[PDB]
Amino acid sequence: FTDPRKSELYVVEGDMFQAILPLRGKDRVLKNTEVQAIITALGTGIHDEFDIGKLRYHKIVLMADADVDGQHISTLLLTLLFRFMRPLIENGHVFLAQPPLYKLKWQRSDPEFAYSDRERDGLLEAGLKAGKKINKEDGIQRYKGLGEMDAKELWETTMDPSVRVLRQVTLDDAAAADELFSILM
Amino acid sequence: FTDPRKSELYVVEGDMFQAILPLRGKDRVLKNTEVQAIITALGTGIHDEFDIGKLRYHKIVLMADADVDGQHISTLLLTLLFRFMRPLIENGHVFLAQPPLYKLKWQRSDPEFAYSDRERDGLLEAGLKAGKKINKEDGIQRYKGLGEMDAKELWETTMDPSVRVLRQVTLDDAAAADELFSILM
Repeated sequence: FTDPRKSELYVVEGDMFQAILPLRGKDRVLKNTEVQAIITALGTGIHDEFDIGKLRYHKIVLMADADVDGQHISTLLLTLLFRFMRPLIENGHVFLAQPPLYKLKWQRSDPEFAYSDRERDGLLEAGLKAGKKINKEDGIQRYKGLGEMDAKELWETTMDPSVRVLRQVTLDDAAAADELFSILM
Repeated sequence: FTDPRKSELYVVEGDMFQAILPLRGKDRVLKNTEVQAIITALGTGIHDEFDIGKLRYHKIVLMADADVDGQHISTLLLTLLFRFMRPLIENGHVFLAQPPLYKLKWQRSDPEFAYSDRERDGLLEAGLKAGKKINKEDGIQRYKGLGEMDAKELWETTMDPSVRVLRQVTLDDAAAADELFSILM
């Protein structure tokens, strides 16, 4: 069930087998217990001892808010991977999970989630023109932050491989993270 | 969201913030990357360096099949905790999650799950006598194993703090695990 090439490690930056590990907003970070856990859990070793052979997770999905802070941890973790386990990025293992930004509370249909303003307006338009009703004042929840949503509206919405919205991290993507980290010094 | 006293570490023995880490069926185990990850992730250190102060998870829930193997890993992990991090057990942090054993596929009502034969017969009886219909041949799924069920029928069913069925591990409970491990040698 939890075989290496059939499992994923999610890194929920707070502050199908899917493992979940947290990382909170905080270069001796390699000694932060949460980082060591994420690093240990990947099983590939680090720096010169990096061994793609011992990777235990097919996918490494990073989950945070692209609306808060500056992903100071999504840019902090990314740099860590880039200059300690870069092959994980190069071979396309790293990813970003976009949490839902909206919950359309249809009056009598299972709610729907939109991950972009555009998807909202279209889903609203689709639902309405399709005979679905929705309260005009508190019908559309604007998730400020993440996690503060609801377990299962966090699962069905971001862990569900079908409905989830994933965007792979490219070496270019990781390079910027590294620069921004450097510049934030 | 993921604060130490408000988060849990689930250990899914394969082969509210909830982190998930796997452990597969396999005393130098402390060098097994999955064990080191679980051990690192708890952040308390081990043996003489054990520090309840640095525990990062309020609850440590172990999830496996009480119908397969002999929880050779649930008895292996338990012993590890008992003789390397015993205070985690003593202070009532360890737990066992019982996966559902049955899925009552009601004809037109959200399915129901039973964790014991008794709960099955009663739910069936309740649903029927309540005007709900169910196919007599393939209406009641008998989960052989776990995980092979369905993501969200694994979540809503075992991660959901409301509906989940947890049973705390007592020092007595852990002592047996230790003996059985010893005897299995």
